[PDB]
Amino acid sequence: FSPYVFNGGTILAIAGEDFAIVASDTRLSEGFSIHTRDSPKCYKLTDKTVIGCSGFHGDCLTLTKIIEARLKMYKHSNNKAMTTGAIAAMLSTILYSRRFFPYYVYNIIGGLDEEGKGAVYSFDPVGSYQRDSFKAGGSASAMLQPLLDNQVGFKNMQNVEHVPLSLDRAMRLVKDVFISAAERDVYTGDALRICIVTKEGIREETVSLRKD
Amino acid sequence: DRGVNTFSPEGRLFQVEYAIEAIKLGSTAIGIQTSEGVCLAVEKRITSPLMEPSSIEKIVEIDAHIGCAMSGLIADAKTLIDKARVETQNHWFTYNETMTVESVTQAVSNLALQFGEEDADPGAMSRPFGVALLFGGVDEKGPQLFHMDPSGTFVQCDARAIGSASEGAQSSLQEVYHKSMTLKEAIKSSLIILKQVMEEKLNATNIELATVQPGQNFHMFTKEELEEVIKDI
Amino acid sequence: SYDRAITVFSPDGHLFQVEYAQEAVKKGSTAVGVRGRDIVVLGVEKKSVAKLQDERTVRKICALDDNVCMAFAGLTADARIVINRARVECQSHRLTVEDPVTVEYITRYIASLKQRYTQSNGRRPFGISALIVGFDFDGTPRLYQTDPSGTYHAWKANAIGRGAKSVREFLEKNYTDEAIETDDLTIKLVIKALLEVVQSGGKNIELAVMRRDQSLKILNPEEIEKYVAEIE
Amino acid sequence: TTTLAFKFRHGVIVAADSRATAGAYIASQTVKKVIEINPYLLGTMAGGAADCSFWERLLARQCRIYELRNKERISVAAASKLLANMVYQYKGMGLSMGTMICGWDKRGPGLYYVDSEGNRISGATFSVGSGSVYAYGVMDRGYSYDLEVEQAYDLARRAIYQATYRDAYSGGAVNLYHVREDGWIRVSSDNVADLHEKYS
Amino acid sequence: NQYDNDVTVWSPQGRIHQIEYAMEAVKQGSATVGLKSKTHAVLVALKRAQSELAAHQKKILHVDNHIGISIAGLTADARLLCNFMRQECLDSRFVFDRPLPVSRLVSLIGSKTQIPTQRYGRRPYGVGLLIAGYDDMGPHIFQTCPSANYFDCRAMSIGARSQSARTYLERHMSEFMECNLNELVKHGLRALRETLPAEQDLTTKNVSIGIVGKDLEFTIYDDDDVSPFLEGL
Amino acid sequence: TTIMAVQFDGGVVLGADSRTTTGSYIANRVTDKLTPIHDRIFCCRSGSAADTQAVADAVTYQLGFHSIELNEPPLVHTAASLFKEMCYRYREDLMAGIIIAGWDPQEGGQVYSVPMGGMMVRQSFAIGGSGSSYIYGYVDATYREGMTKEECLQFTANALALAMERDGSSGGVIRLAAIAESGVERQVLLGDQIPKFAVATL
Amino acid sequence: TQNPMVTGTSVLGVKFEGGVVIAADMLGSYGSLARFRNISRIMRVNNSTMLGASGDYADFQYLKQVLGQMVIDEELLGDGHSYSPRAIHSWLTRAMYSRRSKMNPLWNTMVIGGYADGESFLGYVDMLGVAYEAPSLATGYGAYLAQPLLREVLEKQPVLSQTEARDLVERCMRVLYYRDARSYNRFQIATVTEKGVEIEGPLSTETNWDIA
Amino acid sequence: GYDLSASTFSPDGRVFQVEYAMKAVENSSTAIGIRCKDGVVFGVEKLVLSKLYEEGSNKRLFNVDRHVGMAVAGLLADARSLADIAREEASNFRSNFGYNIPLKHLADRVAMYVHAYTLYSAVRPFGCSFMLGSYSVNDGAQLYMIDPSGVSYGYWGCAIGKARQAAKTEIEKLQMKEMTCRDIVKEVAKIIYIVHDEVKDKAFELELSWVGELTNGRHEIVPKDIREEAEKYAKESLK
Amino acid sequence: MEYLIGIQGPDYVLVASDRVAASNIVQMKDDHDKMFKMSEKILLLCVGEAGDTVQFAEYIQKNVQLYKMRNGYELSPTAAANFTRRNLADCLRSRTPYHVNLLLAGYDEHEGPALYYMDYLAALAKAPFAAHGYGAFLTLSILDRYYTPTISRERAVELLRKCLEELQKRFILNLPTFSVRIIDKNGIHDLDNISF
Ligand SMILES: CC(C)C[C@@H](C=O)NC(=O)[C@H](CC(C)C)NC(=O)[C@H](CC(C)C)NC(=O)OCc1ccccc1
Ligand SMILES: CC(C)C[C@@H](C=O)NC(=O)[C@H](CC(C)C)NC(=O)[C@H](CC(C)C)NC(=O)OCc1ccccc1
Repeated sequence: FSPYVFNGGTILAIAGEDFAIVASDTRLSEGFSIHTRDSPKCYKLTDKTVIGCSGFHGDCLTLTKIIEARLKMYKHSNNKAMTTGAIAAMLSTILYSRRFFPYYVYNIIGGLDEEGKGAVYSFDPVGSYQRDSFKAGGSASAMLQPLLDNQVGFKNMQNVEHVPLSLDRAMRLVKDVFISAAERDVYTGDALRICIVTKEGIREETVSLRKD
Repeated sequence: DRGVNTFSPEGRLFQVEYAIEAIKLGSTAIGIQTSEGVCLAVEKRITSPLMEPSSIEKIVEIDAHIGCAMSGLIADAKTLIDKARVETQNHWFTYNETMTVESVTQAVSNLALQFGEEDADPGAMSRPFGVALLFGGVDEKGPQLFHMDPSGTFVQCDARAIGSASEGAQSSLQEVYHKSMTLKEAIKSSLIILKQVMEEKLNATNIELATVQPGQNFHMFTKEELEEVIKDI
Repeated sequence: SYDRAITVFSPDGHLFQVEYAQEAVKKGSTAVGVRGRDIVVLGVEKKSVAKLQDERTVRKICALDDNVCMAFAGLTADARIVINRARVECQSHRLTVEDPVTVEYITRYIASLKQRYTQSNGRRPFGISALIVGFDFDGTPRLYQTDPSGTYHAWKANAIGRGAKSVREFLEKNYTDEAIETDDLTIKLVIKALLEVVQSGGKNIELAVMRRDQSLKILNPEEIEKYVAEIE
Repeated sequence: TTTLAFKFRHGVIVAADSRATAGAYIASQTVKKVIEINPYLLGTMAGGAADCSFWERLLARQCRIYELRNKERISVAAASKLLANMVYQYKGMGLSMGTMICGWDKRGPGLYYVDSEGNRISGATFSVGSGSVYAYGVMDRGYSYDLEVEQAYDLARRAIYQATYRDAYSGGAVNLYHVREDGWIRVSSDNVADLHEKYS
Repeated sequence: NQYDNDVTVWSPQGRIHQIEYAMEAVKQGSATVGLKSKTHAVLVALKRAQSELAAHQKKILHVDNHIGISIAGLTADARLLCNFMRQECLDSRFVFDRPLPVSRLVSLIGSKTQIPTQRYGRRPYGVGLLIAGYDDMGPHIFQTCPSANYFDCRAMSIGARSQSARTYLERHMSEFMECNLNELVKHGLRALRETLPAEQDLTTKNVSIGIVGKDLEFTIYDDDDVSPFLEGL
Repeated sequence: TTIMAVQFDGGVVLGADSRTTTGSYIANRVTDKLTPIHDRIFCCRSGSAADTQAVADAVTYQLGFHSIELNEPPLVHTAASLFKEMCYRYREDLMAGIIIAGWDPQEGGQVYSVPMGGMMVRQSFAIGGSGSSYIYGYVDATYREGMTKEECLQFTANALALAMERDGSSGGVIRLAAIAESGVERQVLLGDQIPKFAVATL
Repeated sequence: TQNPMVTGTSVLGVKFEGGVVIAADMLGSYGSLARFRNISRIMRVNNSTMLGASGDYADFQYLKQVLGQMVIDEELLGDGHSYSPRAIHSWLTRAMYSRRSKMNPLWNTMVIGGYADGESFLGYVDMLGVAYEAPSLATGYGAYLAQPLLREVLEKQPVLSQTEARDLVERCMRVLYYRDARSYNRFQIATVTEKGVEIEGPLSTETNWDIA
Repeated sequence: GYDLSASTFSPDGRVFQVEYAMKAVENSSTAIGIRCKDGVVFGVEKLVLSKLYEEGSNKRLFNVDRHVGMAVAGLLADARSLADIAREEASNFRSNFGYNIPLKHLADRVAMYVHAYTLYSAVRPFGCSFMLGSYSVNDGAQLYMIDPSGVSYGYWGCAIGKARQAAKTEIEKLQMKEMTCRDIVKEVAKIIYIVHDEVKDKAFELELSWVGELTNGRHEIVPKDIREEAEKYAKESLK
Repeated sequence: MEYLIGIQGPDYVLVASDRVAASNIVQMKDDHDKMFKMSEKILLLCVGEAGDTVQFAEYIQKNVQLYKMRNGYELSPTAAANFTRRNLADCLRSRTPYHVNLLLAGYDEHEGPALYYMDYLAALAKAPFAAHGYGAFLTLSILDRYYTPTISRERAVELLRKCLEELQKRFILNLPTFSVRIIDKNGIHDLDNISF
C-alpha cells in the first residue's frame, strides 16, 4: 500500500502593484488516465487571498478544509479576518506539523497585502515559505518559471525598460505560459482557471487548453 | 461543607465572590486610556525601609505593546501573566503578528473558573484566582485598556481603578476623564488620585507607573521621570 | 488520587490554610539575614542545644548551590522537601543554560512551588519561610524572602520566625552604611539582632557567611563567641 | 548553501548565499539564510529549509519568553544549548539543520555551531553548507583577529563568492551582517554576478 | 438545608436546588430579546455598562455563518459553551461540508449541560442562551437553560426584568411572522426597552443587534450600525 | 482441508475431511472440523487450527450469554455475524475460513459463508478449504434445487471424497452432520463407506 | 486492509436529466476465481443517494453498516433534515483519508450517485481520499474501457435522458465483459430520481456477439 | 441524614434518594401507553408553559429506534439523556448481532444503566420514568415501563405522571387485547383529556405516537388527521 | 575517531584527550575539550556519537554535583564509575541508547588514584592504563612495553609523549594537540598541551 499518488497540476501566482493573479490547470489525473477535466486547483480563502494547491489530491482536499476551519477559528477569537501574511505563516506551521508524514502538496498563496498591493508566497511540501513576486508550482513549474523570470523579472536582458506589470500584460503572460505547458506536459491541458484579486473583489476567468 | 463550585441561592458562586473580596484588600491600581496612549499606575505599598522597593512588581510587560497592572493576591497573578506572555509568543510563531489586547485578555480570562476538585485534571486549579488585572496596550484599534476580574469577565475601560480605594478613585476618575485628555494630563491625573487614596505620602519610590504609546513600547517610568511628574502633582 | 481543595477562599477573601501555615512559621526558630557590601550573613537561633544531639544534623542553614544558600523558619520536614527541589532545579538550570542560577531565579522557583501547593487539589501549603541569600555573577550581594503564600521580596536585612517583628524593628534602627562597612561589623549586626531574641547568647546561635566567589562558611562556636564578647 | 561566520576585534561577521534547491532545480536565489532572534542575536541556516526555519523561529520564541521572565536578554550560549536540546529530541529521525548562533552577550562576542546531529561547538570561525569547504580556504588564508571592519566585510564577501563559483547548490547574492556591542547591522546584499565583475 | 449544596442530592420534594440556584444567575443578567419572522431571526441585547467609563461587555456572539447567540448569566460559562458550539459547527462543515442544523446543535448543548447536573463535585452551567439561526427549516429562535432543558421559541426574553419583554412579545407575536427585517428589529428593540429602568432609553451605546436570514449570514450590528434600526421609534 | 455445507427444506447438511497438516506431515488424521456453536448451530472450520479454535470458542461463549439473556434459541445469522465481527476485526492477524450452518425456528436451515477477510454471505451450498477448488465444477454441475437430507448427505459425501482424493491437504475420514428442528445427527464415513470413483487405465 | 481478499470489479455511473444511474456486476472474486456470483455491490444509502463499490467486499460490508446506522440515526430525530448525496460523499472522503493516514486503508473505490433539489450528483472516492464529481464515472478497468466511450457521448451531447444513459451503461457493461477477466455477465442497474433509488435485478449483457 | 446519598439505606432498608427522584416523576404531566393486538399507541399531556413556545417544543415522545418509541415523564433533560442511551444500545446491538433489538433486551439494558445511578454517592438517581413500546411480526406488540429505581416490567396499558392512578382506572375499562391501534388512538386522547386538570394545569398539546402492523413495525407520530379526529372525539366525550 | 588515554600512577592519575572536533573531512575546532569535571577529584573523558557524549556527560556531571549538594560530601571515583555504568547500561536496551566510550579518572584520599575504562555497552573495568579510539591500537602496546606500577608523574608524561608521537607517525588522522590533566590529593591539575 502507498498512501500517496501524483494527481498532476500546474499552479501560478503573479503579484502586481494593486493585484494578484492565482492561476491553475483544471485536470485531475492518475497514471496515464484523466480523473476529471474540471478540477480547478485554486481556492478562495478570503476576499483578498486565494490559495493554489497541486500534488496528491487527497492531501489538497484535507489541507484546504483545514485552512477554512483555521481561518474561521481565527475570526472567532481575534474578531478579524487573517491577512495574507498570517495565512502564509500558519500554513508553514500546519505543513511542518506533518513533517514525519508530510502533505504531498505544493501551495502558492496569492493575495493583496495590508497595504493593498499584490503578495505571492510559495511553500515547499513541509512548510518553507517565501514572499516572491511570481512563482510557478506543480507538474510544469520548471517549464513556466524560466520565462516569468525573463518577461517579468527582465533577467538576462540588457538595455530594456523595466516597465511595471499591468493586469493586461500579466494575464497574457499567464495564458501564454500555460498554453506552452499544455504542449509539453502530459499532466496539464484541460482549461485555465485564472483568479485575479483586486480591492474590488476576486474575479475568476476560465480559458481553454488542449485536451491531450 | 460546600465544595468550590456551589451556587448561592442568588446564583453567584461563593468562591468567585470571596475572591472579589480578596481584591478589595489589594494596592490601588489606576488605568486611563487616551488617544496618545495608555497609562498604568499602581501603589507599591512598601511595608519596611529594609525592603527593596524594586522587588515589588505590580506593573508587568506581556509584550512590547501590552502591560498589566495587578491587585489582590500577587502570587496568583504570576501564573496568569505567564499564560499571557506565552500566548502572545505562540501567536507570533503561528501568525507572525502581534496579538490584540482583547485576544490576550480573553485568553487569560478563560483560565479563570477553570477550577474544581472532581478530578477536573491532574494539575487542575483548586480555587479561583484572587486577583484583578488591568491590561493596557496598543493594537490595530489604537490605545486599549481592558479590565479582568476573578469571575472570568473582561471589559474595555476608558478609565478604571482596581484595589482597596477603587470605591473612591473611580468617582474621582469619572470627574476628571475626557476622551480628548492627553497622556501627560492622564499621567498627572493618575498620580493625583493615587496620592489622595494612598495612605503613605506619594514619592518616586512608593508608586509604579508605566505607559504604552502608539509608537513607543511598554515603558516603566524610572525614578528620575517619576520625580518630574510628582513635582507637578 | 485525593483531589479535595484544601486551600479555599473564605468569606472576607482569606485563604485560612495559608494563614495557618504562617502561624507555623511564627512558631519556628528566629532566622536573621543581613545583606552587606562584600558579605551576605545568615544567622539562626539554635533553640535548645540538646547537649546529646549532633548539630551537623539539625542545621537550619543550607546551600542550594555554590552561589546560593538559604535559612528557614517553620516545619523542618517541609523545608527539606523545598531545599531538595531547589537544589535539583539549580543543577537543571546549569544544564539547560550553562550558567549559575541567579539568587532571584531560585527565589522565584521556590516561591512558585510554595504557591502551587496553595492552589492545587489534595495538598496543604508549605509551613516554611526562607531567606535565599547569595551573590549574582555581577557580584551584587542578594537577600530575598519567600512566604508560605509564594510571595517573595528582596530585602537589605530581614528576620523570619519567632520574634521576627522585634528583630526586624532592631534591624530597622541599626541597619546603616556604618554597620555594614566591615565584614565583622555585618556579622555582629546579625549576632546582636538574634541576641535580642536569643536568651542564652552565643551558645544558642548558629551563623553562616558567604563572601563573594567563596563557598558558604559555617562559623565555628569559638569564632561566634569571639564576636559575642566583642559585641559586649 | 554557503554560510560563514568569524569573530574579529570589531565584532562578529556573518555572511551567507541566497540559493534554495529542489533536486538540481534552482527554486530561489533570494532566500534569507540569516534569522534575527533579537536585535543583538542572529542565527544562520544551512540544510533543510523548513527544518532550520521552524526550529530557529521556535528558538526566537523561547528566547523572547526568557527576556520577559528573566528581565534579561539570553546569552549566545544559553540560546545555542536550547536549540541543541530541542533538536536532540529528534536525533535519527531526519532533521537536517546546520546552524550558527551569533550575538553579543555579557561575555563579549559569541559564535556557536549547532547541528541536528547533536554537535554544539563554540569557535572564532565557522562555515556550514555544501560550499563550506570552498569558503574555509579563502576565509582561512585571509583571516586575522586584527582585521579592519572593511577588510572583514571584503573577506566574507570573497569567501562566499568563491564557494558559489565551485558549488552548484550555492549562488544568489551575499548577505552580510555585522554583530557589534550595540546590536547587529545588515551591511550589504551584493549579487555574485556584480561581485564576479569586481573580483575579476 | 442539607439538600441545597450538591447537584447530586434530590430534595424530599424531588427538586435539585442547585439547578434552581444556577437558573437564578440568568435572571440576574441584562435582558436579551429574540424573535423570528418567516425569513429572519433577530437577537436584541441590552448591553450593560459596569461604569460610565466602561464598555458594556458584548452579549451577542458568532458561532457560524448561520448561527449567533445572545448571553445571560456567567460570561465565562457562556464562552465555554460558545466554544463547544463553534467547534461542533466547524466539525459538521469539515465532515459533511454542510451547515449544522440549528435544532441538532441545541440537542448537543442540552446533552453537555445535563452531565454536570448528575455528577458529584460538578456545577450546573450558569448561562441562559438565546440562539438565532437559519437552516433548510427556516429561521429558528431557541432558548437554553442552566437546567439543561431547551425550548424552540417564536420569541423569548432571558435576563433581568425580562417578563416585561415577554409580555410585549406575547401581545405582538401574531404580527412578527409577516414582518420586514426593520419592523422585526424595531419590535425586538421595543421589548428590550420595556425591560429598561423606567427613566432610561435605548441609545446606540447600550444596544446591540444580531441578524441572520435566507441571504444574510449572522451579523452583529453595534455602535452606529444600530442607528438605522433605532431611528424610527 | 475440505469443508462443505448445504441447506434443505427443514435443515442443513454439513461435511468435512479429517486431516490436520504441518507441511506434508499429518499431525491429526481424525480431526473434527465440524464444531457445535449452539444446540442446532454448527461451524465448519478451515485454515489455521489455533485461529479457528479460538474464534469458535469465543463465539460459543458470546452466543451462549446472548441466548440465556434473550430467553430464545439463537438465530443462525447472529452466530454468523459474531463470527464475521471477529474475522473482519482481526482479518490481518487471523487465517480462518468458516461456514456457519444451522437451523433456527424463524428462518429455517441457513448456510452462511464467512470467508477470509471477514466477509459474510448466505449461500444455498458452501464449500471451503484447499480442496474446495477441485470440486467447484462438480458442485455447480450436480447441485439441484429441491434436494432432500438424504440427497444432500450424498452430495456432500461424493464432493468431499473427490476433493480428498485430489488435495494432499485433504483426506482421512468424511465427517457428516445433519441439523434440523428434530436435532443434530452426526455420521462418520470411513473406508469403503467413503464414496469411490474408478481411475483410468489407458 | 493491507491485503485485499474477495474483491469486486468496475462500477459505472452517468448523470442524466432527472437523476443518475450506477451499474456493477454481481460477482465477488477471490484472486481470479469467480467465488461469489450473486452479491450486490450497490446500496441504497437513503431515498436520494445510492452507493456502488469496487475493491474489498468486507470493507464495503463495513461501510454499508456504518452509513446505514448513520442514516437510521438521522431519521430518528424527525428534524426535517437529511444527509444529502454531497454530504455522504464528504463523509466518505473524510473516512477514506482518515484510514489511509492511519496506514489501515479500506480497499474500496466507491461511486456515490444522488438526486436532490433537481440536481444530479455523481461523486468518486478512492482508498487514498482522492474524490471528485463528474458527469460520468468508471472505476477499475472501466476507467480504461468504459469511461472513454461515456466521455465521448457526454462531450457531443452534454445532457442525456434516462433511456440514453441506460443504453450507454449497458453498452459499456458489454465491453467490460469482453475485455475484463474479473467481470461477470450478471449485473444490477440502480437509478436515483425524484421517485427515489430503484435497483434492477440480475440483468445480462447476454447480448454478446462471438464472430470467431 | 440517611437520605442524602443513594449509597445509604435508611435504618428501615430504604434508599430515600431514589424515592425522592420518583417524586419528581409524580410532579410531571401524565404520559399514557396502551398495547392492543395491532401494536402500541403512546399519548402524552404536554403542558405548554409559555405561549411564546413553538408547537413541538419540549416533546416527550421519542424514536429510540426504527421499531421502538419512548414516552417520558419527570426531568426532560434526564429523559433526553436516557433516550440517547437507548438509541446507542439499539445501535450497538444491530452492529454486534445484526438485527433490530428486542424491546425486552433494550428495556433490560437501559434499566441496568438507570439502576447503576442508584448505588453510588458520586451520582444521583435519574428523575424520569419512561415507557418503551415496539411491534414486530415475530414478537408482536410490547409495552415496557422503567422507573428511576431501574425496575422494568411489561404492561398492556401503563400511565406515568401526576395522574397515573386516575389514568389507570380509565385504561382498565378498555379491552385493549381485542381493540386495534386505529380505535385505541381515540381512547388514549379521551383519557389524556379526562385526566388533564385545566383549573391548575393551564393548557396542553396532546402528543400521540404509535408502532404497529399499520406503521409496518415502525414507530411514528399519529398522522395529524387521525390525531385531530381523536381530539374531537376526546373533547366531545368530556362534553 | 577521537583519542582518550589514562595512566594511573602510585599517587596520581594522568589523562590526555585530543582537542579536535571534525564535521566530515574538515576539523571545525582544534581547541575542543573532551574532559568533564564531575568532582574536584573526578574527571570523565568521553568520546562517541555527536550529541550523545555531552548529553550523557553533562547529565552524569549534574547528578554527581547534586550528590555533593544533597549530602555535603562527594561521590568516590568508584561510586561515580558505577553510577555512570548503570545509566549507560540502563539506556542500552532502551529506545534512546548513548553511543559513548568513557574513561573516569579520580583520586580517593583512601583508595588512592583510579582509572576506569567503559565501552558503549557499559562494561566497567579498572585499569592501570587504558585508551579509547583507533589510536589506542597503535599506543596500548607502547604503554604495555613501558608502563611500570611505580612510574613517576614525570616519566608518565614522557610515556604519554611517546604514545602521541606514535600517533603523529603511524595514525592516518591529523590529531595535532592533546589536552593533558593530572589528579592527586591536591585535586585536578591542568598541564601544558602536548602540541606537534
Ligand atoms: C535554509 C535552506 C534554504 C538552505 C538550503 C541548503 O542548505 N536548503 C535547500 O536547498 C533545500 C534542501 C536541499 C538541500 C535539497 N532545498 C529546497 O528546495 C527546500 C525544500 C525542498 C527540498 C522540498 N526549500 C524550498 O524549496 O524553499 C525554501 C525557501 C524559503 C524561503 C523563500 C524561498 C524558498
Ligand atoms: C482449521 C483446522 C480444521 C485445521 C485444518 C485447516 O483447515 N487442517 C490443517 O491441516 C491446517 C492447515 C493450514 C495451515 C491451512 N493445519 C494447521 O493449521 C496446523 C495445525 C497444527 C495443530 C499443527 N497449524 C500450523 O501449521 O501451525 C501451528 C504449529 C505450531 C507449532 C508446530 C507445528 C504447527
